[PDB]
Amino acid sequence: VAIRTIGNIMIVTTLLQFMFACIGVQLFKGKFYRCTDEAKSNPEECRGLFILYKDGDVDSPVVRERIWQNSDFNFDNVLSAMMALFTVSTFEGWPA
Amino acid sequence: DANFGRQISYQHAAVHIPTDIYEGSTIVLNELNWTSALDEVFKKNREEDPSLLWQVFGSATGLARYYPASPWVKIDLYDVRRRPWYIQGAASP
Ligand SMILES: *[C@@H]1O[C@H](CO)[C@@H](O[C@@H]2O[C@H](CO)[C@@H](O[C@@H]3O[C@H](CO)[C@@H](O)[C@H](O)[C@H]3NC(C)=O)[C@H](O)[C@H]2NC(C)=O)[C@H](O)[C@H]1NC(C)=O
Repeated sequence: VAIRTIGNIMIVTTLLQFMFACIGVQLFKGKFYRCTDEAKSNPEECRGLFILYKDGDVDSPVVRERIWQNSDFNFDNVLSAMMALFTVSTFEGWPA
Repeated sequence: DANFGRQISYQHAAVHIPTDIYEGSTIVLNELNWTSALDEVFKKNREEDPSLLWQVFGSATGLARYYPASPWVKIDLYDVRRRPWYIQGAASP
């Protein structure tokens, strides 16, 4: 019975989140990609192996693969935008 | 072979590509064609003077092609463009 009373609010807040997700898709569609090393800024040169310096020390290099990765929470489509926006409403990882 | 503390091959030339440089890109692959004609001159030089040591071409793209072929010597940090012999020929004091 309590759900039925609060059933009207859950329609407005779902419509509001859907519109924000559609706006968010227009803004950050595909723009959350990045390379494993912060020196390549497009998929063409984000290939092969690169030298990673552990904890910023120049005296401890290590070889790593560079992969053109995507954010776990992104705005590629409306389904991903709504899931990304739901985590924001919980105030978890929203600064990231 | 003698006067060569390693194992070498006179049939072709070896190409070194630094770790931070991805082989198979357009710049590197285009460099591997016009540098493939260097092998004939490499062999011709050695025929006239058998007592010839490493003869190497250091590219501005990064790769170094040397003759005779021999496997490269932790991780590798060699860059031909930072070598003292490359730097003196790239500019003046
Ligand atoms: C960069 O790569 C190019 C593509 O592989 C090389 O160009 C090809 O070299 C082949 C071998 O010489 C050529 O094959 C023969 O070439 C002779 C010479 O003109 C001709 O009789 C024919 O084109 C061909 N003979 C056949 C097919 O029976 C290719 O023609 C030639 N071009 C292509 C494939 O487009 C370059 O050699 C290489 N760079 C360097 C510096 O070698």
